[PDB]
Order: sequence, then C-alpha cells, then structure tokens
Amino acid sequence: FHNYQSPWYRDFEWRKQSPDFPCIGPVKGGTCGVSIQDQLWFCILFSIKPLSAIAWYLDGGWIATMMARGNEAYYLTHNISHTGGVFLYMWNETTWIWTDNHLTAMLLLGHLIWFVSFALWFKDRGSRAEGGDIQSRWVRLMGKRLGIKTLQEVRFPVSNLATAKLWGTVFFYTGTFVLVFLYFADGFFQNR
Amino acid sequence: KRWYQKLELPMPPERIFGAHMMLIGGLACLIGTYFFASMTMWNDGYVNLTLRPRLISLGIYDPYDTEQIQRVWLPLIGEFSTSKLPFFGQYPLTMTDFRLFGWGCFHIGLGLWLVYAGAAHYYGARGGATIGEIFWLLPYVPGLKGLCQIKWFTPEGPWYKVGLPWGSFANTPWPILRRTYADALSPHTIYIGLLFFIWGFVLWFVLDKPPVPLQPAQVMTPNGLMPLEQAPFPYGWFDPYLNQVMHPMNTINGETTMCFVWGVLFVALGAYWWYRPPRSINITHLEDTKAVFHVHLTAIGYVSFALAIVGFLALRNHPSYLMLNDMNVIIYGKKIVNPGRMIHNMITFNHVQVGLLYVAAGVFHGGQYLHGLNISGAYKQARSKFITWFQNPDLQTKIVGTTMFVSFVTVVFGYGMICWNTGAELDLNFGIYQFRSFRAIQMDGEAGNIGYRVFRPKNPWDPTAGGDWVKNPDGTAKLVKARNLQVGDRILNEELGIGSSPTYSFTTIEEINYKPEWGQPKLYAVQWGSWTHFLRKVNPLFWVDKGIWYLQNQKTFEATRKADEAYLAAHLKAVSLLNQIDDAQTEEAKQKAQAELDKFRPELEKAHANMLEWNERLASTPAVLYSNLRDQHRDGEINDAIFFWLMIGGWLFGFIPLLRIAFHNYQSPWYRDFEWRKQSPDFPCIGPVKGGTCGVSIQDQLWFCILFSIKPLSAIAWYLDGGWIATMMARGNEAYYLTHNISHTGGVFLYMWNETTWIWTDNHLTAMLLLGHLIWFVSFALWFKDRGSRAEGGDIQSRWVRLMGKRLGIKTLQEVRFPVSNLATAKLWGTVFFYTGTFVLVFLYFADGFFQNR
Amino acid sequence: VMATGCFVGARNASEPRLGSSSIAASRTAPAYLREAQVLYEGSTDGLPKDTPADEIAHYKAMLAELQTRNYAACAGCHQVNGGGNKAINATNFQDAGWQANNSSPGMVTSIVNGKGKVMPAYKDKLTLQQINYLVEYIRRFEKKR
Amino acid sequence: GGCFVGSRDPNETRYPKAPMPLQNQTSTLKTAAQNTPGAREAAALRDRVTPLNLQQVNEQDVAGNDPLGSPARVVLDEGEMYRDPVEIYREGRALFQNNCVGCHGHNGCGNVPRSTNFTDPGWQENNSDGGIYSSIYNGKGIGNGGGAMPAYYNQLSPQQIRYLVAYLRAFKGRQCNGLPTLSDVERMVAERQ
Ligand code: 2GO
Ligand code: 2GO
Ligand code: CLA
Ligand code: CLA
Ligand SMILES: CC(C)CCCCCCCCCCCC(=O)OC[C@H](OC[C@H](C[N+](C)(C)C)C(=O)O)OC(=O)CCCCCCCCCCCC(C)C
Ligand SMILES: CNCCOP(=O)(O)O[C@H](COC(=O)CCCCCCCCCCCC(C)C)OC(=O)CCCCCCCCCCCC(C)C
Ligand SMILES: CNCCOP(=O)(O)O[C@H](COC(=O)CCCCCCCCCCCC(C)C)OC(=O)CCCCCCCCCCCC(C)C
Ligand code: HEC
Ligand code: HEC
Ligand code: SF4
Ligand SMILES: [Ca+2]
Ligand SMILES: [Ca+2]
Repeated sequence: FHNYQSPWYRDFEWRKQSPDFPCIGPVKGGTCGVSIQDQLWFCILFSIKPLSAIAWYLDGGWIATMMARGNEAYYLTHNISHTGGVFLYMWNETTWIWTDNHLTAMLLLGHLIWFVSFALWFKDRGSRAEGGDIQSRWVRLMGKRLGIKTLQEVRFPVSNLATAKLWGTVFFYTGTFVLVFLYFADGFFQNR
Repeated sequence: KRWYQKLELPMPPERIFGAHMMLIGGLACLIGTYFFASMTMWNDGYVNLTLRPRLISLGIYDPYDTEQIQRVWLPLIGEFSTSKLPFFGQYPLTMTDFRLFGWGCFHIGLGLWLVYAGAAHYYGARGGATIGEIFWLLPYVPGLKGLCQIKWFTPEGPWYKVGLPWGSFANTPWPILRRTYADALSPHTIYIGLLFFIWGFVLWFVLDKPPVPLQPAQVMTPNGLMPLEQAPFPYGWFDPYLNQVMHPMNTINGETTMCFVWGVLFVALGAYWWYRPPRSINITHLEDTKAVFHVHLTAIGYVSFALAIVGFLALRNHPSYLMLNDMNVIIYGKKIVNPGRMIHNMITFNHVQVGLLYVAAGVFHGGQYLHGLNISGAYKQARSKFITWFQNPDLQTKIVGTTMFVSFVTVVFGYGMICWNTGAELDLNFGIYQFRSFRAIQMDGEAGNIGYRVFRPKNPWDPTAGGDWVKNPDGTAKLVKARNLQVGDRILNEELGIGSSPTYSFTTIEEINYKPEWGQPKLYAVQWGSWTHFLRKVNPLFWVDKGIWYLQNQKTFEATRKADEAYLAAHLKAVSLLNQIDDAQTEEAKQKAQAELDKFRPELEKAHANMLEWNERLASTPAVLYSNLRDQHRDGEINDAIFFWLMIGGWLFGFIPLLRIAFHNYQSPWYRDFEWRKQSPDFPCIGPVKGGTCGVSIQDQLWFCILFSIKPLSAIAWYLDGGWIATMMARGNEAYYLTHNISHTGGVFLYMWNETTWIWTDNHLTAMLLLGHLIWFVSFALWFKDRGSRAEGGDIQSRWVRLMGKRLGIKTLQEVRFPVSNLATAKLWGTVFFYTGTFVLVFLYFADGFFQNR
Repeated sequence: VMATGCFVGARNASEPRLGSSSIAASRTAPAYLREAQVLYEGSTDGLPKDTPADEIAHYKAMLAELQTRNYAACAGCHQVNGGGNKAINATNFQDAGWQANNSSPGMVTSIVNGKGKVMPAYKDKLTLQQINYLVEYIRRFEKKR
Repeated sequence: GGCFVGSRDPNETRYPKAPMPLQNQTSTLKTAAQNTPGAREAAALRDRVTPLNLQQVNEQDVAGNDPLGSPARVVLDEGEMYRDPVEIYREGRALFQNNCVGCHGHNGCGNVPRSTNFTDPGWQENNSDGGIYSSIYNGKGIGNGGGAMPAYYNQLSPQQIRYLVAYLRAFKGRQCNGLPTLSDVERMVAERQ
C-alpha cells in the first residue's frame, strides 16, 4: 500500500522517489527505513521469530515456557517428552552439538557472520566513512614515506547506507540459519 | 533533547559544594543501612557479602562470636516490647551484631547532619528557600499548605535556620578563605591529610589496631591470649590458610601506620601549595568548571582503574576473603564454591567498570568544552599548551592513524592466534591443511610398559619414503612398549581410544621423554600437532615473572634441575634392563637379566622419590606476578600471553573514539574536505548526502567507545573468573591442561556453556539471565537505521486507535498520538539498553561462584 | 552449484570377505548383526544354519585371530542371552531401565574404555566399527517394564 | 535487588570450619570448640551442616593427577564409603547441587537429552560403584573433554567422586520432587549401601 505514499508521508506532501532509498532524514526526527527495500528487510527479520518457533517445535523444544526441564514432575506425570523449553533448549541441544567437531566449527563461523551484521545495520555509516578516510590518509603517508608505489593512492571503500542495509540483512540471516541447521543436525532427542 | 540537560556547567561554587556535601551525607546514610543488613540474623546476599571481608579485617565482624547478650550499655538488653532497640529485639544478638548496629546508627546520624548542612550551603546561596520547594511534593497533601510556606536557610535567621549570612563564599570576609580554585587546591589537600589522620586514630584507638612498629606483644583470641605472631588472622598475624606469619605491612596494623604516612605527606604538599600555589599560564583557563570537569572526571576514572589493579593483586590471596570460604555461605538457598574469590572478583570488576565509564565520560565532557570554544570562535585564541599542542590537523591524523595501526597489528596477532589454536584443538581439516591436537602418552613408570602397534617410517628425511608396521622376526605385528617409542612413530587414533578426530588416522610421536617445564613430574611421548605451547613465551610478563622468581628461589631450582637429570638417567637405564629382559630368548639369559633389574630397582625408586620431593618443594615457592589459588608460583601460560596482547590492542580499539572526540569534535578530515563543521555536540547525522553521514558527532563517538570497550572488559571478566581466553573451545579436562597442571573453566565459547551449568542451579540467577537478555536485544530496535519506519508505523497505529475511539465513544482514545523516539534519544537509550543488558549477564558469570582448581 | 556430491570420504567398515561388500555390510542390519553376534558369542555356533560355507569360515578366521590377542567374548560375563550376572556385577541388557538410561553414542565409550574394575577395555582389541555393531546387538536384548 | 534477603535458618551456622590444608593430599613430602557460652553447640552444629570438601581442590590433588585416582587403582572400601550418612549427605548434596543439577535436573531425574535419571531402579541395579566412578572420571560418549556426560579427571578429586558415588545411590526409587534428604541417605545406608 505504501510504496509511494504512506499517511505520514501524505501529511507532509512527501512522495517516495524510488524503491530503495535509505532515508531522507534527520527531518521530523528522522526517517530511516521507509522505502520498499527496507520494508522487505524488516519482513525478513520479523519473520525470523515465527520461523524459530517452527524450528524449536519440529525438533522437540518446549515452547510454552522458557526453562522447562526434560523430566520435571509435570512432564513425567503427563507422559510428555521434550528437549528443553525456550532458553534451556539452547543449552541442552548445544551439549550435544559440542560432541561433534564439525558442528562446533559451524557454530563458530555462524556466530561471527551474524554480529558483523551489526556493523552494517547501526546508525553509524558517517563514523565509518570519516574513519576510513583517516585510514586512507595514513596509508598514503606510509606509501609516500617508504617509497611504495602501490600504496600512495589507497582509498578504502566504505559502503553507503543502502548497500550497508542489504549486506547487513544478508549477514544477519545467514548467521542465524546456519546456526539453526545445527539444532537439526545434532540429532532428534525426543524420546516419545 | 534536554531533560538530562537540566544542570549544566559552569555552576557557582556554593551550589557544587552544597550538592557534594548533600550527596556525601546521603551515601553515609546508605552505608549505615548496609551496616544494619550485615547483622547475623539475615541471609547472605551480595550487598552484605561484599562488605564482610573488610569488616573482618577491621575487627568489627567476629566469626567466632557465639554468645548472646542481655545488658551491655544500659539495663534493657535481651529482647523487650517495641523492640528495646526497635525491630532488633526479636532475634538473638551477639556482640558483633551490636557493633554493627552501632556503626550503622553512627553513619545514619552523621549522614543526616551532613545532608542538613549541605542544604544550608546550597539553598543559603540563593538567600533561602521555602519548605515546599525543598521537599516539593509536600503541597499536594491537603491541610498542610500553611506548613510548607516557611522559609528555611535564610541569611538573616536565628541560629537554627541560617544558610549563609553573607550570601556567598566570595562575600564573606573570613580572610582565611582562598579565592580561586588553584588557591583552594592548597586547603583541600590539607583537609584530605586531616582525614587520613582521623582514620588512623580511629583504627588505633577505637578499633584497637595500633600502627607498626607499635603492635602489641599479646592479643586476645577465641582460644585465649596468644602472642601476636602465633595468633591467627583476625586476631593476630598468623595466616592460617597459607601457614605463614604475615609481613607487617600485609596486616591492618600496616594500614594504620600508612594513615599517618599519607597524612603527613598530604599536609606538607598542601602547605607548600599554600605558599606557592599553581600559577602557570597553561592552567589559568581551568578556573571555568566546564574545563576542570574534564580533568577531574578523567583522572578519577584512572584512579578507579588503579584501584582495580592494586586491589586485585593485594587481596587475591589475603586471609580476609579466604575466611569467607570457611563460613557457611549460602545465597538463594545454595552454597557457594569459593565465595572468597567470588566477592574479591566482584569488587575489582566493579572498579574496572567505573574506570572505563569515567575516562570515557570525562573525555566527552572535554570535547564539549572544546566544541564550545570552536562555536564561539575562541579555540584559535586559546593560550594554554594543553590545547595548542594538538591544534594542528596533520598531527591529529598522524596520531589517530598510527594508533589505529598499532591496534590493528596487536589485535590481528591475538585474534589470529586464538583462531589458530582453536583450529588445532578441534583437529580441523581444511583440505590444504590438517590441524592437529596435543596428545601425550606417559613413557615412564608402570604406564611405560603398555604396548601399542606402531607404523614406523623408514627414513623420514627422504621422500619416496615408505614405512611399515613393526613386526616380529616371524612376521606378526609386535606391540611396542610406550617406554620404547621414537620420534616419527604412528599410533592409530582408535587404539588410543580417540574419536573426535575422524579426518586422519594416526597420532605421531614428535618428542619423546618430555618433561613439562612447569607441570607434572612425568615423562611423555607427545604429538605437538599444531598446538602452539611456545606462545606462552611471547609475553614480556612471562620473562619478568620467571626471572625474579628464579633469582629468589635459585637454590631449590638448581637442586630440582639436578634431581630431574638424575631421574632421567636412571629411567633410561631401567629401560635398557627391561628391554634386555624382554629380548632374552634364553630362560637363563632371561633369568640373569631379571636379576640385574631387581638389583637396580632400589635406586630407581630412590631417584624417583628424590625427584618427586624436589618438584613438590619447588612448586611451593612464593608467587611474584602469576599465582595459584594458594599463593604459589605458576608459570605463565598461553592464557597469560594472550591477555597481554589483548590488553594492548583492545584498549586501543576502545579508546580510538576518545581521540576522535578530542580532535574532531568540530571538523575531521572528512568534514574539512567538504567544508562542513559539526554544529552541535549531539546531532545524529545530516542525512543521506555523500553516501550517508550517521554517527560523526561527539555524543555518538562516546557511544562507540563504550560499545567497543565492552570487548576488553569481557576479556577481563573471563580472565578474572577462570576462563581460558587463548582458544574458543578448550575444555578443562583434557591432556594438555592436566599434564601442565592448568585449571580453567572454559575456552571463549566453551566457558559460556560451562559456567551456565552452574548458573542454572539458582532460580534467582536464571531470572536475572532471562531479563538481562530481554533488555539487550530491544536495544537493536533503537540502533538500527529504522526510525522512519517506526514513525510511519506509529502514525498508522495512532490513526487506528483514534478511529476506534470515535466509533466506540471513548473520549480519551479519540486524540491519542503514540510518541516515537527521534534519532538522538534513540541512540542514547539504545546504548543504555545494550550496556545494561550485557553487564547484568556478566554479573551472573561472577555470581555462580569461582571454580578454578586451587 | 557447490556440493558436487559432497566430499565426505569413503566409509570405514570391517574385514573383507571375498565377493560380498564389507562397506555395504556395515549399513545392512542383518549383516552387521550377524558379525556382532559372532563377536559377542565367541563362536559361529549360534548363527543361522542358513549361513554360507564361506561366511562360516571367515568368522572362524576372525575369531582365531582375536583369540591370539587374548580377546574375551561378551557372552559369559553377560550370558548368551543378557542380563548378566549379579555376582560379578555384569550388566543385564534385558532390562528396560538400563536401556532407557543409556544412549547408544554413550554406550560406545564404555565398551572402548572399559567400565570400572571388571568390564574390560576393547579399544585395542576391536575396531570402532565392530563396537558400533555390538551396541546395535545389545539394543535388541530389551524386555518390557 | 539488594538487602531484603530473608532471615537465615538457625540450623545453618556460620561458625567456622577449619581451613583447607595448603599441603597436597597426594604429598610425598610429609604425607596427606571452646567452652565460651555457645561455642560447643555451634561446633557440633557445624559438624553436621557445613561441608568440608566442596571447594575445588588443589591441582595436584585432582583424580587425573593423583597416583591412586584412576578408575583401575582407586580404593572403593565399602566400610569407609557407606560409614556415615551425615557425611554422605553433607558432602554429596553440596557437590551434587552445584555440579550436577544443571544437566540432571533439580529432581535428579534427567534434564539434558538422554541424561541419566538416578531414581531409576534398573539403572541402579546394573551399575557398580566402580562403574559409577569410571563414568565420572572418563565422561560418557565421544568428544573433547568427555562427551555429552563430561569427564571430571581434572576438576574433581577421588575423594570428592566417592561422596558423589554414595549420594547417587540415595536416589533409588524416590519420586521426582527434589534431591535425597538426610533420611533418604540413612535408609539407603541401612539397607546396605
Ligand atoms: C550454549 C548455547 C550456545 C552459546 C555458545 C551461544 C552464545 C550466544 C551469545 C553469547 C555472547 O553469549 C550470543 C551473543 C549469541 C548470538 C546468537 N545465537 Zn548463539 N549460542 C549458543 C548456541 C546457538 C545456536 C545453536 C544457535 C544460536 C543462535 C544465535 C543467533 C540468534 C539470532 C537472532 O536474532 O535470533 C532471533 C531468534 C531467537 C532469539 C529465537 C527465539 C525462539 C522462540 C522459540 C520463538 C517463540 C517464542 C518467543 C517468546 C516468541 C515471540 C513471539 C512471536 C513474535 C513469534 C545469534 C547469532 C541461533 C538462533 O537462535 O537462531 C534463531 C542458533 O541457532 N546459538 N549466542
Ligand atoms: C550460554 C548459555 C546462555 C544461552 C542460552 C545464551 C544464548 C544467547 C543467544 C541465543 C539466541 O542463543 C543470544 C542471542 C545471546 C545474547 C547475548 N548474550 Zn547470552 N546465553 C547464555 C548466557 C549468557 C551469559 C551469562 C551472558 C550472555 C551474554 C550475552 C550478550 C552479549 C553482549 C555482547 O554483545 O558482547 C560482546 C562480547 C562477547 C561476545 C564476549 C567476548 C569474550 C572474550 C573472552 C573477549 C576476548 C577475545 C575476543 C576474541 C576479542 C579480542 C579482540 C578485542 C579485545 C578487541 C547478549 C544479550 C553475556 C556476555 O557475554 O556479555 C559480555 C553474558 O554474560 N549470555 N545469548
Ligand atoms: C569482527 C568485528 C569487527 C572488526 C574486526 C571491526 C573493525 C573495525 N571497525 Mg567495526 N563494528 C563492529 C565490528 C568490527 N569492526 C560492530 C559489531 C559494530 C557495531 C557497533 C561496529 C561498528 C563500527 C563503527 C561505527 C566503526 C567501526 C570502526 C572499525 C574500525 C576501527 C579502526 C581501527 O581501529 O583499526 C584497527 C583494526 C582492528 C582493531 C581490527 C583488525 C582486523 C580484525 C581483527 C580481524 C579481521 C576479522 C574479520 C572478521 C576476518 C574475516 C576475514 C576473512 C579473510 C575471513 C575497524 C576497521 C571505525 C572506523 O574507523 O571505520 C572504518 C568505526 O568508525 N566499527
Ligand atoms: C520485544 C520485542 C519487540 C516488540 C514487542 C516490538 C514491537 C513492535 N515493533 Mg519493534 N523491533 C524490535 C523488537 C520488538 N518490537 C527489534 C529487535 C527491532 C530491530 C530489527 C525492531 C524494529 C522495528 C521496526 C523498524 C518496526 C518495528 C515495529 C514494531 C511494531 C509493530 C506493529 C504491530 O504490529 O503491533 C503488533 C504488536 C505486537 C505484535 C507486540 C505486542 C507486544 C509485546 C510482546 C509486549 C511487549 C513486552 C515488552 C518487552 C515488555 C516491557 C513492558 C514492561 C512494562 C513489562 C510493534 C509494536 C514497527 C512499528 O510500527 O513501529 C511503531 C516498525 O516499523 N520494530
Ligand atoms: C508509568 C506507569 C507507572 C503508569 C503511568 C500512569 C498511568 C498508568 C496506567 C496506564 C495509563 C494509560 C493512559 C492512556 C491514555 O489515555 O492516553 C491518552 C493520551 O493522550 C491523549 C489525550 C490528551 N490530548 C492528546 C488530548 C492532549 C489524553 O487522553 O489525555 O496519550 C497518548 O497520546 C499516549 C498513548 C497512551 C496509550 C493508550 C493506548 C491504549 C491502547 C488502546 C488500544 C485499543 C483500543 C480499541 C482500546
Ligand atoms: C563509492 N562508495 C560508496 C558507494 O559505493 P558502495 O558503498 O556500494 O561501494 C561498496 C562499499 O564498500 C564496502 O562494502 C566495504 C568493503 C570492504 C570491507 C572489507 C571487510 C570484509 C570482511 C568481512 C568478513 C566477515 C564475515 C566472514 C563474517 O561496495 C561494495 O563493496 C559492494 C560489495 C561487493 C563485494 C563483493 C565481495 C566478493 C569478493 C570475494 C572474492 C575476493 C577474494 C577472495 C579474491
Ligand atoms: C583466574 N585468575 C587469573 C589471574 O591470575 P593471576 O593471579 O595469576 O595474575 C595477574 C593477573 O591479574 C590481573 O592482575 C588482572 C586483574 C584485572 C584487573 C585489571 C585489569 C586492567 C588492565 C589494564 C587497564 C587499562 C586501562 C587503564 C586503559 O596477571 C597479570 O599479570 C596481569 C597484569 C596486567 C598488566 C598488563 C599490561 C598491558 C598494558 C596496557 C596498555 C593500555 C593503553 C595503552 C591504552
Ligand atoms: C569379564 C566380564 C566381562 C566381559 C568379558 C565383558 N563385560 Fe561388559 N561388563 C562387565 C561387568 C562386570 C560390567 C559392569 C560394569 C560396571 O561396573 O558398572 C559390565 C558392563 C557393560 C556394559 C554397560 C556399560 C554401561 O555403560 O553402562 C556394556 C554395554 C558392556 N558391558 C558390554 C560388553 C561387551 C560388548 C563385551 C564384549 C565385547 C563385554 N561387555 C565383555 C563384564 C564383562
Ligand atoms: C553437560 C551435562 C552433564 C553434566 C554437567 C553432568 N552430566 Fe551426568 N550425564 C549426562 C548425559 C547426557 C548422560 C547420559 C550419557 C549417555 O548415555 O549418553 C549422563 C550420565 C551420567 C551417569 C551414568 C553413567 C553411566 O555410565 O551409566 C552418571 C553416574 C553421571 N552422569 C553423573 C554425573 C555427576 C556426578 C555429575 C556432576 C559431576 C554429572 N553427571 C554432570 C550429562 C551431564
Ligand atoms: S542516521 Fe542514516 S538513516 Fe538516519 S537520518 Fe541520518 S542518514 Fe538517514
Ligand atoms: Ca535436535
Ligand atoms: Ca564463575
């Protein structure tokens, strides 16, 4: 509905001029994330939450609380088999994940891909552009001093805001879902 | 926006003074309540636990105190109606409870008095103030309006209602009063000297701990009157955990003598400044409280850091905390493993947190004073060298860029070595390289007679090599006794009982008859694989620690070395004799060989006893820098080297934004090139131009320093608490760590899981875990480039809700507008949420107890 | 494209008997349990009279080699049928409580390493693939309750 | 959060135990209250409630570093091991509540997938005491540092594992509400350990 005008845009007379622009702000408190490309990225993130409900439920976690233990009195008296309970599931399955060294390598790489998405998604691109610029000046000073021609015109590339949001969503998504593969790859421990 | 900007500097002296005095009184009241919560009828909790080792060292908390009291100051003291000592006459009280009660009441009486007097300076400043403006939510009570319109602290009043009769410090004609902050630097430090004397006299005469060298010959203990040097810790100087007499300056009597040493020094430096007060031209702009605020707040932060370092070493093995391990500490029904070290770690990490927060903030307040000089055109006019030394932009880019480089190189070295050795511990095959683990096999004693099948190469050094299994003369695969292994042999992983390395088949012997420099007094065949054990030596602190330590222990080190050398020769000759036996072939030749190992057995026994006992002695020598849970030497580890490289590199990573605050609060090289200028200290951006410009202001640079510093601060937390920081996946129970006598709880990731087994045992700790995790991720809602989406969607919500209100008749719903955080207030609250979410979870890592082997 | 297949390597199996894939045998329950029963019993005697001549003699050669390395068969500690010996404390594999409180992965290392005093280590006697087969045979001893 | 913790149970004394020895229990160097008003009641009370071997143990004293701490060489003397129920209870509940609850539950009936369940009779009957030592010392399953049941040979002492072994036999045939009490340990010890 709001690819061209939302009701917040229409009170101001604004008109979105393209599908992927990053913002137009600091006006009116700030406007980052109104384009259609960004709404696509926010769908992908928000959907991580029902998807992980689906993953925990398929693989036998207990989703109705956060700390259910496997054989607590309730589960035992009512013949319920589960692997964990929201948070507890996480630590319960990872003790099984730790017994495989290929899956623990996957766990390490998965965690690193994700938190790097934060570099790309925080309101920080100007800081990164102005520091990159200090870095380029410095490397060119070293080139000129040491007579190293490959380095007297270095200019470090710093992503603009649109491409930072794209690769930030890519890194966030792939981090999370390599890590989810592990909850399946560890085994199905529901004993029925 | 301005709600947290109500009180901004410069302020006048009487208002700062008065609020400090009022806050001091307020703290004294809170401490007074902490004294009440220390009484023995209560459970252990974190508040009363963090004060008990100190109150034991002071003599106020007495662990061996059992009797209950019924008359002590005046005839009414068992229990009585309306308490007799209100709310406390219900329980049995001991003498330490009474000592605690009294010091509590004393801190609440002084505190209330200081609060009143501070208010007199603060409000008598303004000529007085009425009761209803001091208390301000006092006119809401009805039939008490008249009450709240009297004026207190007036310049005129009768003695019990004066503030400042002259109106200000500057107007009062007491000619002792100093008139500038530099002139006041001299009385303020005489004053602090006087405080040091007060403390020394209270310790000597009220608490009865006189100063060295005037300590008593005798002191009263629970087992009678003993001589100072044999009386155990709280009473005397005998340390009952380490079994030694304490050094006199390691007792509290040492602290009372320093009360007088430091108090004399502060009085004399203050009397010197009385006569030649600071006068430099480089200092004169510091009379403005905005400028000094920077200096003082950043200094204070450094002081906190130094409290952490000094307190951690000085108190790591002191009997006040170890005494906690003997009491029966139970928190939220549990029973804590090593409470001593847990409370000690909490106090030092508390101080490290405060250290960071105040250095970072002090520099931000610095950048605010400089930005205002740039706005007002005065930066260019400044006369102090402490500003002008840094005015050149070409020098600023060289300062920032070379600390970025030094950071880059140290962090690449550390993080790259962590990655390498986690690859090694996991045995990861990359196609282009097989990572290999550490494995050991004992070659001496009884273990050395277990056999294996060995694939033994023909000639390692030449390619077009080949190998063969070791056989008998008839052709069957012979079993090789671990004592007879050689470098180059391969033993099948499955026969050593190793899964977990499925991509290769053999373990390779790389060194034989290996004896750890520091570790178990045993002999191994070893695979080193990819495991970099030499990296412990790539630490300047390894060498300084071990050198001082060698110089102090050189005779037992020399006798240990020589006992090792004798045992190795004796083991080598035993292996010869055992081999002659095994390769006899003649029942006679067998029998005679057996006869000669029998007559050499005694004296192999003796060489082994001698070696064992000299190694035990050497490992009981006192620590220099790196210590045990006792207070004994340990050699530096890969852990200690990585910590060392990580402190250099990671504090530069964290502090580079502070340099940017200092240099580029107004123009940076990016800005100057476009001709831009930062118009305020807190704008969020200037929009999408040039790719995007979020995050350039000094308030934002402040938030970045704090997040980046989370990283050296977690390395400190993990190190304090017993984690292995040198890999990601290390487990405590494995061969490298047991052969080298290393205790740890984890490995970066592996620590997270392992400590949480302990966290899970406590329901209060797990509720904290759930909540602190909820706080953090909500910060992402505020930090992402997303605020326009949120405002657009909150407008849709407002509209809908007002529709419902029109349709439904609900007047209060019919004009609702949801507030959406603008960009600056989002970055602030997002940083607040990110920081409190993380460090409530780090508290949990300390609070499950401390589990490093002792 | 990526996994062009996937380069996971060749499977480890037991000894080869001519004309009958050993790798295949190691995933086919009726073949692997026939070899597990031979190891377990220490003889080829309880094997289905339908067993081929070549099979019956390959097993014997396997046993004869293991007898020279002082291998002790599982039956007769644990019996031909389970549920060992209370005397010797030898585990009863017929018991459901013992079976529910063991995972098959966990069971493996208790055979590899041995278990406390009497149950011997088999890491130098048998291959890890022959231990996997035995964990599978012990599973079939379970009775209800 | 702070200050309003409860009243301490009168039965948990704070009266102090003797300090942990500096000397290693495995040393070859030289081997291994008063009448004041209430000091005797407090000592007698500490003697039942306050645990003595809860703290992580010197590094040379851990079972993998102890010459007599391997599963093959440890002494499981039944007379010393099932001698004193106060003691088994005092020690094993503190060690168990700390180290073992996370994965085996607050009831000791199993939390982590496939984890043991110590109340099960079939499991009790088919494990030796020496068997139980082996699995604590080695861990269970394949992995670095033991498997899903982690190894303890660095971590715990042989004496600490033995309190654990005796405590674990008090779980037999109990219901799934928390841990064995002092009288569970005592009925276990009367029915021959
Ligand atoms: C012992 C456990 C172990 C350790 C080493 C570990 C630690 C940590 C840390 C740390 C410093 O301690 C961090 C920072 C961290 C980070 C992460 N880990 Zn992580 N982590 C572990 C293990 C794993 C594993 C195997 C996995 C993650 C997964 C993830 C992911 C998760 C990314 C994310 O944003 O995921 C959102 C989804 C979540 C949190 C799952 C919620 C499940 C629940 C059942 C859904 C339904 C119930 C709610 C109340 C629902 C709301 C209602 C409605 C809207 C649906 C990232 C990289 C990841 C994941 O959760 O992805 C959904 C994942 O799969 N992790 N993780
Ligand atoms: C492990 C059991 C349990 C599970 C259930 C769990 C899961 C998860 C998930 C998930 C869905 O699975 C997530 C998403 C998650 C999130 C979080 N957890 Zn979490 N979490 C658990 C438990 C805990 C605990 C106790 C803690 C966190 C802490 C934290 C924090 C992490 C805050 C943060 O951003 O921290 C950065 C710091 C890290 C990762 C610690 C680094 C330690 C290391 C020793 C530093 C030194 C070495 C490095 C390689 C760096 C060198 C270079 C440098 C110094 C410049 C947030 C809320 C948190 C923390 O680490 O804070 C620093 C904390 O204390 N968590 N966590
Ligand atoms: C892995 C995490 C990581 C790393 C290595 C970096 C690196 C850096 N950040 Mg980014 N950042 C991160 C995550 C990271 N950041 C996160 C999670 C956020 C969200 C808060 C940010 C937000 C952010 C902002 C706003 C800014 C930066 C800036 C910086 C730079 C600081 C300048 C400097 O100190 O030089 C020293 C260099 C180092 C200390 C790091 C060395 C290289 C590291 C160690 C390892 C390379 C690891 C990488 C994962 C390897 C993959 C390689 C591939 C072959 C496998 C530096 C390049 C500043 C800058 O100047 O911009 C350019 C900056 O302004 N960071
Ligand atoms: C706790 C998680 C949390 C919750 C509850 C929300 C809530 C919401 N977000 Mg926010 N968000 C989050 C995290 C969360 N977000 C994260 C991690 C990010 C970064 C990716 C974002 C980024 C973001 C964007 C860009 C936008 C939103 C939007 C929205 C709103 C969606 C419109 C709606 O459909 O109403 C349905 C409402 C619900 C489904 C929520 C019911 C509420 C909860 C579960 C109760 C909340 C409990 C709370 C934590 C507890 C504290 C209360 C205390 C008193 C006890 C919704 C109110 C959109 C918006 O419209 O802004 C106004 C929007 O555009 N979110
Ligand atoms: C901090 C806490 C300790 C609580 C603080 C006190 C109050 C506690 C209890 C909740 C109070 C809820 C009051 C909500 C309310 O009435 O909001 C009205 C308001 O303003 C509009 C007008 C004032 N014009 C605008 C005319 C000047 C007014 O009412 O005063 O608002 C806002 O605009 C903020 C939003 C408030 C949230 C209310 C939304 C309620 C959800 C209803 C959704 C579904 C419908 C169909 C019921
Ligand atoms: C005019 N300037 C602004 C407008 O243009 P603009 O922003 O689109 O320009 C970008 C920006 O700069 C970056 O975006 C930084 C990359 C460097 C950080 C360097 C840091 C990267 C490391 C991250 C790894 C972490 C992961 C593994 C967790 O445009 C891009 O870079 C587009 C992304 C394409 C990159 C393709 C990568 C494929 C290369 C793989 C093969 C190379 C080698 C193997 C031979
Ligand atoms: C499980 N037990 C582990 C500790 O065992 P144990 O007792 O054997 O040994 C001491 C180490 O403990 C510390 O003592 C840490 C206290 C942490 C609080 C203190 C942590 C603070 C560290 C540094 C603070 C930096 C701030 C001020 C910038 O092990 C040491 O050698 C540490 C010495 C620290 C000195 C390192 C020097 C590096 C230089 C930094 C340069 C930075 C800048 C240029 C910006
Ligand atoms: C000499 C006796 C003996 C022989 C031979 C023997 N075992 Fe055992 N085994 C025992 C005893 C005794 C125990 C009890 C272990 C204990 O103390 O808990 C046991 C225990 C077990 C258990 C249960 C382990 C567990 O973790 O719970 C398995 C499985 C097992 N044995 C399998 C085998 C297999 C397979 C073989 C032959 C390959 C075998 N045993 C050979 C005596 C033997
Ligand atoms: C990390 C989780 C975890 C921790 C911590 C843990 N365990 Fe376990 N435990 C398991 C799992 C999983 C099993 C099931 C092993 C198998 O069969 O796969 C198990 C099994 C056992 C068994 C039975 C072994 C056997 O062979 O039959 C004993 C005994 C045991 N655990 C005792 C303890 C004790 C004592 C502690 C604390 C010292 C402890 N556990 C800590 C997870 C854990
Ligand atoms: S911070 Fe980025 S997204 Fe926000 S208004 Fe500025 S340029 Fe736009
Ligand atoms: Ca699973
Ligand atoms: Ca801890």
